[PDB]
Amino acid sequence: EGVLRVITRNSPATYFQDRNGETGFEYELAKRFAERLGVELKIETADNLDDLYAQLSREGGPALAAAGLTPGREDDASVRYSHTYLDVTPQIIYRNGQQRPTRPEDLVGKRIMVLKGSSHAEQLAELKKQYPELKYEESDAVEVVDLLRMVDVGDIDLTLVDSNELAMNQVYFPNVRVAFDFGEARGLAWALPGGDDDSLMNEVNAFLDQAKKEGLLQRLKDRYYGHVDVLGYVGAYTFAQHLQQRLPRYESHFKQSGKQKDTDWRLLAAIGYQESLWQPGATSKTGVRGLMMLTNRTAQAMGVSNRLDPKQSIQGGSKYFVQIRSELPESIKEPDRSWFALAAYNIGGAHLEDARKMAEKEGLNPNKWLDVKKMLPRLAQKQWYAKTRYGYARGGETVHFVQNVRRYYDILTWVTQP
Ligand SMILES: C[C@H](NC(=O)[C@@H](C)O)C(=O)N[C@H](CCC(=O)NC(CCCC[NH3+])C(=O)N[C@H](C)C(N)=O)C(=O)O
Repeated sequence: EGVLRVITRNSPATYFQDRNGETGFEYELAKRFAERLGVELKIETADNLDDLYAQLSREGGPALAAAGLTPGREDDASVRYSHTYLDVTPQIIYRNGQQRPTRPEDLVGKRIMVLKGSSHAEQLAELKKQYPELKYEESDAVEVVDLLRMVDVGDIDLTLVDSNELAMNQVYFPNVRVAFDFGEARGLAWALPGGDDDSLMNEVNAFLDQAKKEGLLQRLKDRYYGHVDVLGYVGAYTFAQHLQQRLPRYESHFKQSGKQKDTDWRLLAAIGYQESLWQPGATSKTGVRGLMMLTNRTAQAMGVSNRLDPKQSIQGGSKYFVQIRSELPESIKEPDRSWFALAAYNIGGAHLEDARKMAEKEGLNPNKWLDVKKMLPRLAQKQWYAKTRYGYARGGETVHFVQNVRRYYDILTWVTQP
């Protein structure tokens, strides 16, 4: 009897696969709960919001939905909502360099898009009784990340989303901006079907209450909010510079790992630079640490017993990069093979293989970096990642990682001639 089925959205704010496996706010909260129940967690992902509620309410479907949901009516007993675990405020979003709307009326005449079946579509439905001139579009083939992208690039003028979605994604869409809060703050909650037995619901709320206080929720809220992921290019002045101040402390370790693994030490050093700017005490709330930013797991798998030791960190991250490169399909030849190895280092081999399958179906060459790097940002677009085996990944940040490591590599190559 020991298997909790939880239905969710495949999206960065809820549940997704990265290079280490499953992750996401909802995914963890649901995992720390199935642990507290002594059962196996089975994640199931819905096609869109209507379908989530449909699967929740058909027999015999999933136990609960954990998916950043805004509770509906309390006197509707068909669906029942847990206590709230996170507070958000819906926000109108516009693009920088356009007329910032200041109040609900200003939405008339703009192109507006929201997820179909959402809290946020209902808010506009309501607003449209008060202003029949309002027009807006609804879609099941987008996620909140698509909407922000569409605003960012100017394919639509405005959207409406929860503020936590904005905290999560803002950094990856430089052109987007809050126009105004549009509704009162409210708390998200898990959704269970109604309703005759309260066994589960009572356990859910005991958990969500214990997780606040005990800090668990604020723990999570901070790991994921505002977080950067892949560092920006620092420019020639700063690299300058760290070449002078930092590299000489570590060059010998890069050179020795280079010999040991029969590979260009300058590319190892470039990775290290993108990962930590050559700082052996660097860390993230995401659980990587050291000069090459290894996870505990990857560190153990590579013989690394102290992640804060530069020589060990450099030895293990390099081993990891080189093994990833060796495991790629034989049809990928150098120099592309190294660029694919960097892409997998960041996004994981599974997402990378989906991008290669996608490229093929597009009539492109799946052994060429210039082709597959065109596919990678589509893994952030629902229309595309829903047709893939591993779903969403922030593929545009993978591309940025590879480009940045190649820029540092090219400079290092230049100052190390002839
Ligand atoms: C906590 C977690 N996300 C986070 O980033 C963490 C860091 O805070 C989360 O649960 N997020 C969801 C994200 C996406 C979302 O906006 N989902 C919708 C659908 C999007 C509609 C926008 N056009 C919703 O709010 N509510 C559903 C529709 C509902 N009321 O049933 C949420 O805030 O909701």
